Amino acid sequence: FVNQHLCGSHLVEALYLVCGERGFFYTPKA
Amino acid sequence: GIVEQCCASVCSLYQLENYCN
Ligand SMILES: [Zn+2]
Repeated sequence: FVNQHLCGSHLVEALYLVCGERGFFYTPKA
Repeated sequence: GIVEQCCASVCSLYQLENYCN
């Protein structure tokens, strides 16, 4: 997998890919 | 949070997976 800063929509797309059927939570205030 | 871990810094795949449901 890439080893780099993942931000904004790129971070969300990475989560979508990695998490697969599990889905994910994007909570940037956390 | 994820922004601090993965955007401001860099996340491994394992670290990204902490944000899966
Ligand atoms: Zn971009």
